[PDB]
Amino acid sequence: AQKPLSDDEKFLFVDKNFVNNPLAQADWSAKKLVWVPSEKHGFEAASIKEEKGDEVTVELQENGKKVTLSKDDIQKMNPPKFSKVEDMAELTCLNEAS
Repeated sequence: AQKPLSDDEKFLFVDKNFVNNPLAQADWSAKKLVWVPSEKHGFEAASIKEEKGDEVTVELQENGKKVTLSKDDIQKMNPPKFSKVEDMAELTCLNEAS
């Protein structure tokens, strides 16, 4: 995006030059990726396995932990595309996790 930064500039502007990769864009196929409540991370990414409407057996794609969790808990994921940007605007999912 812009001129990359010095030691001083690096603290002025965010490192605007973000990047793009096939793996996170191939992984999109797991559209049931949702963010899930956590003490330690705030939130992490898990996936919807069996939709009980208001519950879903969600399963973590970290520990593999099947946690039947509610639709209202499960906070629809935000891909790295908007990472740590210049304004607090550009994040598509304006959400708690993000």
